[PDB]
Amino acid sequence: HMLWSQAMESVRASDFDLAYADILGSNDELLLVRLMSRTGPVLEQLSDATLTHLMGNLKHFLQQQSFLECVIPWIQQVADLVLSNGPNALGLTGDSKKDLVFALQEAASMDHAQSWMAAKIVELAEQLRSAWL
Repeated sequence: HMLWSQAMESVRASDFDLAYADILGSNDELLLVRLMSRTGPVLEQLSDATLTHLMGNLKHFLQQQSFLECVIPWIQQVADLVLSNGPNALGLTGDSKKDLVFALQEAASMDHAQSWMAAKIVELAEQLRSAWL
């Protein structure tokens, strides 16, 4: 729990960027999902480098159908921020933008245990495609 305590210290200091950079830098999947569940979605409080690193993780979780109940509020925040602040709200690269939409599209066809999940994924895929593609 050493990394956990360190992350919680940064979280208490409202330094989400450092909590995420440290946890992401560890490549420990459990810690990342725990962190994500403990903090809000806090995409607005991350640097562009931290954000990019985190987005690769979210893309991977979509491709693997993992933790989607914990993950999908993060993609909701991507779409919320884009609607309210414009397409470059998160200043992601054009490739990351395209990859996230593609990963959402692919996740839409998976057999989800949650009856509402595929519809939520399709709605988000369509909002982000509209805003970016």
